[PDB]
Amino acid sequence: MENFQKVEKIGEGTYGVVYKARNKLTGEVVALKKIRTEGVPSTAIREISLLKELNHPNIVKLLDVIHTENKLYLVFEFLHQDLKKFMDASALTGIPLPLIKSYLFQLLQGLAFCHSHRVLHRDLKPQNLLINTEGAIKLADFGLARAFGVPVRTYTHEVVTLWYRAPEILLGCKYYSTAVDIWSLGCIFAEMVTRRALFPGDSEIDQLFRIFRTLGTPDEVVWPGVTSMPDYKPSFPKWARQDFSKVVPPLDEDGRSLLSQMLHYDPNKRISAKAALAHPFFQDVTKPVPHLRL
Ligand SMILES: NC(=O)c1cc([N+](=O)[O-])c(Cl)cc1NCc1cccnc1
Repeated sequence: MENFQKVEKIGEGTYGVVYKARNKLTGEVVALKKIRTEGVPSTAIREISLLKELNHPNIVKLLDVIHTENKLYLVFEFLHQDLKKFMDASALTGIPLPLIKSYLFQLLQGLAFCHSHRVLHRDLKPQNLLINTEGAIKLADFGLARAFGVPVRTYTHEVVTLWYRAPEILLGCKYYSTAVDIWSLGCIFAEMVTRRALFPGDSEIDQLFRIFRTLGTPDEVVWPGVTSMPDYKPSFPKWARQDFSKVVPPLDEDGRSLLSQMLHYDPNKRISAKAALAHPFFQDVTKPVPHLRL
């Protein structure tokens, strides 16, 4: 509208273009996401509206949802940087462990909150984690995926990142559980630690096989029901699980232990956000100040 004064284009979000904008009235600086269509699902409107009440310090606040002219505008509290940029910027030195730990702990608090409220993220990735100068990190775009089917190609037909997708999703499971978010977060945790994506698949099958090559091809022993999953094929090659100390060196045993529980194949054995918060890895957690250059 005209209530907002566009400051600049932030990018081509998962659904549409994103602008940093200023409310000409409140002077508030926000992120404005314009979403793509034959009137936009009124069901999505109701659902999205619900997300406005989902308030937590580690969840990017959804200030407003405006449906007009077949266009859907989402107004979010604004944060200056995402974790992908931060990780790229810290690539040479690595994010100090205390900060990695603080971020993981805050992200789990955010997930525990969303999950206790029956809200799933479904598409967690570094890009969707925003940080500020105070050392806070927040989950962005939480319950959107459920209010808009499944991803494939953004407006500019950009390639959908499969790197953080849980295996049950890749094996065609129809009902996501809170476990898919823990999986993505485990992938992100590993990436902050090693400074390299854990499973950088460039196709759905390559994603699945990269997971299999590292964690071992799942079977009925470690994942009851896996062989009956929609896209499971008996012809999948059978790779032996790799030693976990080789996956995220030089992370300590507390860290490797937590990660392994976040990466259990069986969604039901995978650790919950709540339980993960109690893991010994967080015994000495603190809240460091990141070195952000805005
Ligand atoms: N809530 C937000 O602040 C925000 C929202 C969206 N988005 O609605 O999709 C996106 Cl892309 C980025 C954001 N900020 C990070 C940022 C800020 C300035 C420049 N580059 C990145």
